[PDB]
Amino acid sequence: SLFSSGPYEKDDEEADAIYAALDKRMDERRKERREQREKEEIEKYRMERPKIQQQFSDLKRKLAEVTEEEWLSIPEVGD
Amino acid sequence: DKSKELHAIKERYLRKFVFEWDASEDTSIDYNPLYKERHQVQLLGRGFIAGIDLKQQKREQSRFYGDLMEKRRTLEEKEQEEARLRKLRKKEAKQRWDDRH
Amino acid sequence: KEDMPPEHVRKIIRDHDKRVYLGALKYMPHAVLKLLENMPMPWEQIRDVPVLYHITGAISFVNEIPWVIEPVYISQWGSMWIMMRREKRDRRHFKRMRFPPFDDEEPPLDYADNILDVEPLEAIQLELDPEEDAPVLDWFYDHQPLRDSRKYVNGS
Amino acid sequence: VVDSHVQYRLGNVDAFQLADGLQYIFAHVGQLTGMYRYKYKLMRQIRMCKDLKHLI
RNA sequence: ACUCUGGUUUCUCUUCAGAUCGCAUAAAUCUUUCGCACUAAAGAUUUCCGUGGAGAGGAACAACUCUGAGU
Repeated sequence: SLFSSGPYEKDDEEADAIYAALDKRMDERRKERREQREKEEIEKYRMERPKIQQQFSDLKRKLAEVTEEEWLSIPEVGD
Repeated sequence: DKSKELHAIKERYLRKFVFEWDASEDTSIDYNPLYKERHQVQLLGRGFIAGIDLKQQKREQSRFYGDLMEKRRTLEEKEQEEARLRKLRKKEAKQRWDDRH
Repeated sequence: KEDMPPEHVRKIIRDHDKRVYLGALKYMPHAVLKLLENMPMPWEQIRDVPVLYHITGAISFVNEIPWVIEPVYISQWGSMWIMMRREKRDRRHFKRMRFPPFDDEEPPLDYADNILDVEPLEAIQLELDPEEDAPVLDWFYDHQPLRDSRKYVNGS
Repeated sequence: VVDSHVQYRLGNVDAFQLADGLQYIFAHVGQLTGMYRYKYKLMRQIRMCKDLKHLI
């Protein structure tokens, strides 16, 4: 932002609140339908778009079951 | 034309901000004469296209409707038409009378 | 929320914590579009319009919309075309502006000083003969032709 | 455009001259505005304005 | 010919609208398409440009010309 976030004040808070309220009011025309459609699309994409984290999420959840002896006896891969 | 017509029959059987659209991208190059020189929309000798100069549009008329009008109208109708044309010419002259330098 | 005379807005513009001004500046393109839409037609000499003068004064948007009766606008356009053809065929020594305005770096001219005083020249209003233009003699030229005729138009 | 309107209302040029100036400031204005480089997509609108100018 | 709920204008809000919502016409993103995409098409999405429907509230001046209705 070209305007530094530093120089704010209570009048700045009031002006920002008024501007944000106006923007939100002017953005609520198709906001409900757009939000519902986007949520449905995200749910659909969740079927074919697993995060790398999600990929190993099931394994990583069960992986914590290894005990301290199990988590310390892991041999070096050189042998 | 003729060779172009035969070639067309055979064919049917088998960065840079360009400002002005070049004439290469234009259409309406038709080999056939019937679809190239077509009779214009002569509105029964009483109308013409829009925008173009009314005097120029009426001057370049086909005169086909005018011949029928002058060979079919009655003598009294001809006199009334002559009076109307005289009135129109007088109006044009009055317009021409207001032009000076 | 009663209105105010434009003189106050003009004085504020000539006179004017940068919070309020910066916050409301986010809608300049809407004001530009409104100004483009509400430009005067050739048939009109001066077209007074209502605007929304911001308290900070960063952007003033013309609240009005250019709603015009279709046949009246078509007639105005046809009369303008006829008058333009006549002027072109008559005033062959036509010197179009065909150049940017002289303010390359000059300050913007004060609309109060150099624009609110000189009476503008006559616009392109084709002559109206009362023999055939009588029913539309007064209704032919106006900023809003039927802004008051209840019988002819819906109203304001 | 606003300055051309002001000049029309300042008595610098005639109303017909103002209409000609507006026609110039709208048609064949891509050279004057130079907005094609900023957004290449506007070149379609510029070509449409050029075609409208040619027809008119 | 008796009477009667029934005035329009205008401002604001909410909600719905795939009807040419608009006899007008843009923008952006993704997707597929041959490139090697202002100069290009297709499918979708989204925001503007501004509408119609209905409801609700408000202030201006018409009170029954009108029409529907109660003869």
